[PDB]
Amino acid sequence: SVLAASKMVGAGCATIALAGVGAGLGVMFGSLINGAARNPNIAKQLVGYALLGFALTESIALFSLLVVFLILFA
Amino acid sequence: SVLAASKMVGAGCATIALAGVGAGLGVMFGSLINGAARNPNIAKQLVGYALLGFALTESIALFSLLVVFLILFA
Amino acid sequence: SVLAASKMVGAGCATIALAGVGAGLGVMFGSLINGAARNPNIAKQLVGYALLGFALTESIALFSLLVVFLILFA
Amino acid sequence: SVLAASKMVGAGCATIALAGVGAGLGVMFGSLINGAARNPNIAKQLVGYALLGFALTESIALFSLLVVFLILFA
Amino acid sequence: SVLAASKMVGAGCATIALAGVGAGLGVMFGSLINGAARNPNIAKQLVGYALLGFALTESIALFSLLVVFLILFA
Amino acid sequence: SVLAASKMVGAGCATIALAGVGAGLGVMFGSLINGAARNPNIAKQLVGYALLGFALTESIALFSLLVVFLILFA
Amino acid sequence: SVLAASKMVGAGCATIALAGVGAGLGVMFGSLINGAARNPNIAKQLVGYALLGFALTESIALFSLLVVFLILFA
Amino acid sequence: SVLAASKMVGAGCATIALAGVGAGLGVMFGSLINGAARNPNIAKQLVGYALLGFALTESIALFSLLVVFLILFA
Amino acid sequence: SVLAASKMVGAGCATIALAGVGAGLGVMFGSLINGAARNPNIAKQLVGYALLGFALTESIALFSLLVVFLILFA
Amino acid sequence: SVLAASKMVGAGCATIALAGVGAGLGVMFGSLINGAARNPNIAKQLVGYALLGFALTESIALFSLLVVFLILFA
Amino acid sequence: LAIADTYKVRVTFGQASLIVEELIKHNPQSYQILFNKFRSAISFKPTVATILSPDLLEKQLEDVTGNSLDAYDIEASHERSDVLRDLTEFHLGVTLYNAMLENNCS
Amino acid sequence: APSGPFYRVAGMSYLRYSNICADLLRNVLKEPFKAKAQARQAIHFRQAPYVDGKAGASKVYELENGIPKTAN
Repeated sequence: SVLAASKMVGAGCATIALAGVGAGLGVMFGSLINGAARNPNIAKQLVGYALLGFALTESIALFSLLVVFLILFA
Repeated sequence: SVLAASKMVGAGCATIALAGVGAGLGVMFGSLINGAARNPNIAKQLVGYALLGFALTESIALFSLLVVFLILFA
Repeated sequence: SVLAASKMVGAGCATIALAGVGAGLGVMFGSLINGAARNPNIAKQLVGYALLGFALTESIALFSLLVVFLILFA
Repeated sequence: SVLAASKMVGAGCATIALAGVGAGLGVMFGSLINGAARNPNIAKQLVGYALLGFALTESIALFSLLVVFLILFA
Repeated sequence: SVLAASKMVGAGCATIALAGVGAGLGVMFGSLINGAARNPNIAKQLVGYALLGFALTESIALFSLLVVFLILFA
Repeated sequence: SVLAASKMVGAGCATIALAGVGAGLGVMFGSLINGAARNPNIAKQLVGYALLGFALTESIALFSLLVVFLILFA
Repeated sequence: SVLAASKMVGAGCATIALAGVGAGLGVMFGSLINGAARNPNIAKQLVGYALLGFALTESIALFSLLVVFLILFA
Repeated sequence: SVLAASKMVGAGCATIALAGVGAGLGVMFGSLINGAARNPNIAKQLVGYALLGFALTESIALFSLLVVFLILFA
Repeated sequence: SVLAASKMVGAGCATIALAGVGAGLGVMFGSLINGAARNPNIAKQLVGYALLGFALTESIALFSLLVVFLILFA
Repeated sequence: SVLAASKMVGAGCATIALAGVGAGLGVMFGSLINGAARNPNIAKQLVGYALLGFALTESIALFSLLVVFLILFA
Repeated sequence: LAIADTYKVRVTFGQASLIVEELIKHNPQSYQILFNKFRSAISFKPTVATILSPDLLEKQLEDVTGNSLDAYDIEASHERSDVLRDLTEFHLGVTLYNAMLENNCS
Repeated sequence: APSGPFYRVAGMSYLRYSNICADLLRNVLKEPFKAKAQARQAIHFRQAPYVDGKAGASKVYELENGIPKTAN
């Protein structure tokens, strides 16, 4: 059927948001390394900010996987 | 039905705005880590600057998910 | 009804334009964090520049949403 | 009516130029913040440079809106 | 009307290069602010270089609009 | 046969998310190299930070491969 | 008339290569303004490097334009 | 034959993740050159990080080629 | 002729690979301007390095152009 | 000839992965020029890391030439 | 604090650096140096030399409708505060070395 | 506790770090020049903190190879 074929190609075109989310995680976790090299004694506060911003940017990896699930299973 | 099929495949590629929102989020929180490594005395102000930036760059994510809400369910 | 079908895939491709607006907002607020960490005394004028830049990239976000409104409901 | 249906997907695929326009505006208005943080003595000059760059990039945005309106309504 | 439909899909795909031209113009007009903040004494020479680079960069925006108007009206 | 065929082009557009994961991984490992050249005494801590970031941004690659192997095999 | 319709969308995809030369041109012409702000004494040597670089990346733009004209008219 | 065509389309649409993999490799080796120019005594200690990051960014290239071989021959 | 119809779209999507070489050459010839502004006495060596990088980055452009010609003329 | 037609648009969509390796080795050779301007005493040493990174990033270009030379003939 | 036997063999910069470091053991907002400037063999003008401590006072005295230090592009590894800390310590060491050479010759 | 470059996080002032680098440059000079550069390396003084105005403990310096590389 075309009704499920469109679901599968739309969910395939819907996970392209994860490319930009992974690029954001990569630049942010690289800045964690650079910031821990800059101010080495406050490194654990920087990993705290790293995990905070990780949980705040994964929310739209989860806001695109939600749209993927609504395409395939709703 | 091609109408629901097009409503599926359109809202499929509609959520690629979250790619750029994730890249911008990762860059902003990476600069939060970097700026907290530069001037760590003002990190309590810098995180409040990041959460204004977080809530102001997630308005784009809200504006994209509103269109996915208006394509899937309207 | 192919006309009512293609209006969905058009607006879905049209909302890919919010990706770069989100990435620009993220770069701008990351630079707001870095500029506040550089010069903390002038940090309240830099917020007045960040809100101006947010309002002027929101203009591009509203133009993308106006194209979506003009090809979804017209 | 494949013509007026194809106009919608053509205009929606056309207006993805506003992604790069918004990202350019975000880089420019972030550089305004980082340039007013270097020396806030010339920030009233740098904001004029920033608005000049805003207008000369809204030239690009205006060309994209004009090709979208020429796809749709001509 | 298969031809006149694809002359409006192909004109929509053609103006995605204005994204890259707008992103380059934003990078250049942000670098004008970053260079005019370091030494404002030669800020007019830097504005001359920005308007040289702006004309030479919007040349390619005119190229993309040329291929657009070569697809639509030729 | 369009249901058995559309999942192939769905999984084709679905592993585009591994582009930004690889880009962020290269950015983060390059920041590891840079931060270990800035401050070589913290090198073995920065390598552990790089592996933390590597795992947490490979999480996005696994979330994309989940939908790839879901559409390829639901 | 599916070849004549197909070469329109082929030429439309063929000029997304101008986004890259627009972004690279803006990066290089922003480096011109930065380097002429740094060392203004060799600014008329840096313009000679900028025009050499502009030639060698608009050669990529004309590679893309040759393929566009080869698709449309040959 | 529609499946035999879509299996060939999907691999080519799938292998665009190697773009982001090559971009990450280029960024990582460029920062390797910068790090060897900063601290040349640990140049052989930084090639040990660059080859680690190269082999760990090739994991994403192999995971994309895995999906390519699963579309083509499975 | 649907073979020769998809031939044009294959060449047109294949010459999107020039976007990356046009951006990479822009980053290279911008870094040449920045490196000539930092150390002007070894400028004529850096032009040798930039033309070497241009000849090795043209390799990717001509590798894309050869398979554009193999789609078109083979 | 749906297989023979689709195997060229798949090859064209496969060629786009050379864009990311071009934009990767562009920033790699740009950082080669940057690092040779950083210290010219080891500028003949950085050409070795530049050639190493060029070959290791053209490994990805050959991985994309593998699939574009495989799905055109096998 | 009392420093003595400075002039026994000769005055080096490392000696004035150690004296300046013992002045770094205290953390003041300014340093005043009183010494006789060797203008000629008959005239020795007494000189007060002032060294402003970096982020405590040095940025504050230059904050003249903006700053007088914003024109300089800091090409250091870390921020302007640390380059001003190092510059103030180096300026104190140089002023102290020159002060106890001027005073010794006068 | 501190933050900054590798000397400022090691409890070393910039004067001691620069004098350490200058001593290490003086050590590798030619013998017409290293013997002359031996002269500008000797540290000879003594300090004594005066907490009352009459007395205090003393610390002398009789160094010939330069500034102390170890922390004091």
